[PDB]
Amino acid sequence: KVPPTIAQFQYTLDRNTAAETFKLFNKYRPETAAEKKERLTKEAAAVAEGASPKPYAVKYGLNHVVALIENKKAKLVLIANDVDPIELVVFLPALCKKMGVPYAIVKGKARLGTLVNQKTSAVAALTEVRAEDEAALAKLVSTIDANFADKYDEVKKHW
Amino acid sequence: SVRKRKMNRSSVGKATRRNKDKQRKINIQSNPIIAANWDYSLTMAQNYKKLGLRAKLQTPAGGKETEVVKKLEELASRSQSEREEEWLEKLYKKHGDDYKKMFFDKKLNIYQQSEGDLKRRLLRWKKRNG
Amino acid sequence: MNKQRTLLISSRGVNYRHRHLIQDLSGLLPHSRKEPKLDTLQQLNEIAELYNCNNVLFFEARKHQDLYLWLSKPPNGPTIKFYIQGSRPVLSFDQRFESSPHYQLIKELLVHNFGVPPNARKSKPFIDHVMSFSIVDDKIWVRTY
Amino acid sequence: GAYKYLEELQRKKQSDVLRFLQRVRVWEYRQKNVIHRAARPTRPDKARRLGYKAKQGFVIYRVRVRRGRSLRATAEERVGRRAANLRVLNSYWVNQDSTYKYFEVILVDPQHKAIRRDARYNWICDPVHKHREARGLTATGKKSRGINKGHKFNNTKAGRRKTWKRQNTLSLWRYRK
Amino acid sequence: NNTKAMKHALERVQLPWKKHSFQEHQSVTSETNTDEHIKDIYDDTERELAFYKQSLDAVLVARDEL
Amino acid sequence: IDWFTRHEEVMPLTAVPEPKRRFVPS
Amino acid sequence: SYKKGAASNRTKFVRSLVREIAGLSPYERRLIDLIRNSGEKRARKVAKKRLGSFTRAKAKVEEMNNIIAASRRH
Amino acid sequence: VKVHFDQAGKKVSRRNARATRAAKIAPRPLDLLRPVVRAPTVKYNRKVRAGRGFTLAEVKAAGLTAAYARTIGIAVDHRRQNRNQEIFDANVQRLKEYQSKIIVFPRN
RNA sequence: GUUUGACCUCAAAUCAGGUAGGAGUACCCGCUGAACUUAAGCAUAUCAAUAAGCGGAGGAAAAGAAACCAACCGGGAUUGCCUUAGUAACGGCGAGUGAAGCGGCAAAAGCUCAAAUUUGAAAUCUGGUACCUUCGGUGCCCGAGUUGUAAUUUGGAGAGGG
RNA sequence: GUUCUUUGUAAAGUGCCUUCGAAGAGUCGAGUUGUUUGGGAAUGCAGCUCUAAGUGGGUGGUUCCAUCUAAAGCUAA
RNA sequence: AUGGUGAA
Repeated sequence: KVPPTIAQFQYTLDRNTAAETFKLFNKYRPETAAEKKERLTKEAAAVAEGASPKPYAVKYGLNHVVALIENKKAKLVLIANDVDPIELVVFLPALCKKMGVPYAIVKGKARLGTLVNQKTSAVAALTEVRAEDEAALAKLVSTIDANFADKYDEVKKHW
Repeated sequence: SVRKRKMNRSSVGKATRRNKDKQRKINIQSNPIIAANWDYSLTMAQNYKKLGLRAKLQTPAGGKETEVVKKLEELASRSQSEREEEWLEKLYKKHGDDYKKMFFDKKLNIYQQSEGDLKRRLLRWKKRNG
Repeated sequence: MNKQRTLLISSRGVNYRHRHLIQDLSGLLPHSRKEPKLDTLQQLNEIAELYNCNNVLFFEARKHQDLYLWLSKPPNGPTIKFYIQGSRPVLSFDQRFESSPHYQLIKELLVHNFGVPPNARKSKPFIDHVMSFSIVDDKIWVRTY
Repeated sequence: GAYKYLEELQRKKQSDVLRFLQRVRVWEYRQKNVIHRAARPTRPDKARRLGYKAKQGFVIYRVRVRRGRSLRATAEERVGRRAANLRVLNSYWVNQDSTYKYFEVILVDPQHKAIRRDARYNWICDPVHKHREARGLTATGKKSRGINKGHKFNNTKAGRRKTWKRQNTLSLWRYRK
Repeated sequence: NNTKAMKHALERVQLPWKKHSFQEHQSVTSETNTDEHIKDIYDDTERELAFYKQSLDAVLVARDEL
Repeated sequence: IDWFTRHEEVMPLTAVPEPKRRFVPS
Repeated sequence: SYKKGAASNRTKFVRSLVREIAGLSPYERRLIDLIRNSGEKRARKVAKKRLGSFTRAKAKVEEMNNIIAASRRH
Repeated sequence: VKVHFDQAGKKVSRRNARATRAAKIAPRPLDLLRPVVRAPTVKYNRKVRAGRGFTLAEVKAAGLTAAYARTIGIAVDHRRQNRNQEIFDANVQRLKEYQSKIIVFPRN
């Protein structure tokens, strides 16, 4: 028997919505260690001989995400269900519901790791966005709130 | 003793160390003016009174300026980077001395520093240059 | 008519001599209520509100060698401080207890507090001992035989 | 960040959420060995506030001990014998059964070069810290030795054998007192 | 220490034992035993004997009423 | 019963100023 | 204690958030039912026996009163 | 049964220890500038003795900073408090006199 | 896609680099623990928070920067010595047991985490390899690491800016 | 002492003004069974049961006041 | 008594 705050997970986001979430999220990769290093050597070769705006990426640290929700800066928050200590993330759907930040439980922790240059991530969030994907993001917010939140209003109940 | 009996018996020898004279006559090491003016025949406290300098700052338990002037003798006797200087050249030639315009500027003053920061660095720039 | 309850309570810090006195008198009193611990004064009225106890004995503990016992009543009790250096009991008393209101009031307390109600929860029919109460050198002396 | 939420979540131990985690894990830890290595600490907030950094050289052994000398120190002593190259830093409670208690004792490799460098943890490399648990120099050992500050700890502050030898051996000066 | 509030305490606190039986009271008021007449107050000789008699003779007052 | 979270939050839980490091390029 | 321990809006938020998300412990699950049936008197008795001192049991039963009253109404 | 045969030996030990500390800490006076403190308990309150360390308050009123105070050889205590006014005055005068006496060498 | 690919976990090897055992043991730190003997026989007091046994260290160890002592015109990490003192206190008040704060002195030294975001860029480290001025430095590759490694902070506050 | 190199809008410190400002839980504590002591306010520890709080909590002094901040760690003489 | 060595 599962106490309602556990198994608020497993009632995860479905097939098509999850695919569309990654269609958005895979656009916003953090610049990998190799890519970042080569860019700075390009900067070294250029600026030593002879401007840029703030670049948007996903935010992916548990401490960073728990900061961003309640900041409030997070817009979408993805949460993996499979976590070795489950108690690490059990409060997080409740925190998002309380602060009114739209969240989604995604399926697979390594699935979050792929979009983020890590092995696993447990939580991923998209704070800010480029102007072109703004309408698409807000549409996905409504899509997730209709599919995830409104269908499973009774997820806080039932063992 | 068991082990000591062998060491006296063996043809290996003992690691003979004569280091009892050095435990008393310690050379001063940390000041050259003192290194010249320090009578080793005298003690620690007697050497301090001979110099002038205090050996103890508290009221001591029990009972009891040629050099100090030379210490007062030795008591009698930072730029900006290339990018920083060249960046300040860009600001000065653009605005002049309008620090309000200079910090509300976006293209040249990228890191949004205050009026006080920019003007201080310009004062240092105006010393090395015009 | 005489239906009362006793409530032996103690502050942080009680052993050997004082815990001999606490445990044996808790055994000797069939209507006694043995409680864990307390730390301070105003709370003691609400302790009586829980068990409907008609009496209270509070062992306060101060300067490392002494003793400070506090005796009081539930609703509007006038407390008296002390400084001392399971059958039905028989309660003996003194002439000099009745000499002043100072000792007459504490006599009344020692009758129904340290004695017994006849309708106690652990009340035994057979008798065993007496209770000696008397005054000498401005202080009380109690021995049980 | 999350460590405040975890800190407060670990307070309500018999509450529905944490109660369920206990009954699953108590079964799971019985399946495994008596002394075995967990890859990550189950209560990571507690691991941190007892001095664990999630870098190479830190090891979290999970240990099982019988119920009814102290059990925390026995837990540390058991892992000390098995993992002899490591140095015991601290231990903490994770889960318990009617018959057994579980502790997640945290260890440091003094031989690993990631610890021999950084000055925040290179103190453990010093040979004065070989088997800290076998001398009661851990948190629980210092607790059982009665070593604190106060009137309570007068007869056992700076070694209970040391104060005994001081009090029960005659001292005489050259010019007698 | 005033005796006004002491007498006010005798009003409210004190229960009337004379209206009830000795069964309900169970308290022998061993009167006329002043006990300031006891010899050797610091040696504890007559203090033992006079109190022991004060306790045992009190039983016989209650014995008829029992 | 999701009792406390039904009353949805308004200001963030802190009041910390946000530094100049989160504006001018890093 | 100049730095005694001020309210701190964040800490109050976290404590009350965890207070509901965790649920209720078995003694508290018994205790809240014991309030509604047997009154606040017997509730304080069981809480004093379960916990250490009475001073703990007061604030505990008071916290239960706040939880019950805020749950049913709002 | 311990006997202190080494009373003469350990005085020579302690003296040579001070001699080494003098040789290594050449111009400096072996010990730190300690405050002047009123002793506790009714019995000893008439006595005024050497305290442990000054305070942030006494150091701040003297005209120097806490971290800098330790580098110039002033013992600084942080748990001690300035309840008495006369002690506070005496220590401030002690520091100001000390600051007139000191000759802090340059780092070049 | 009835393929394939991420991870997590369990493996493996005469692979690469390491490390632990044993001796010594006066001192130190833990663990375990008698009896002859003392008050009258012996359950405590008493031999004894001993000896033996067991485990673990070092040039010392342990202790240590207060969840301290105090009741004062307050002291101010710890350790040791002198004294407090054979005092308080306990002990079929008896064999007797036996401190501590203060005071004088010896020596004096303080600090590091966990704690709210680097989020305009994991700023960190291991290892392999190539060179170099080799108790190491640098380039390159690899791995660890966001289930948090660096910088900044530890209440003496501190941080954000001006 | 003698030099060779010091850089980057780099690293701090100090005073004023302005806006914030989180500090350790199967732990504290409670009952009991043993051990520890000469320990009278079971001191200290362990075992077992239950197990907190944040204008908090621990310790002391005659109705308040004083005093520190546990449950993490390092450190010469 | 503690610890050990031997043993129809």
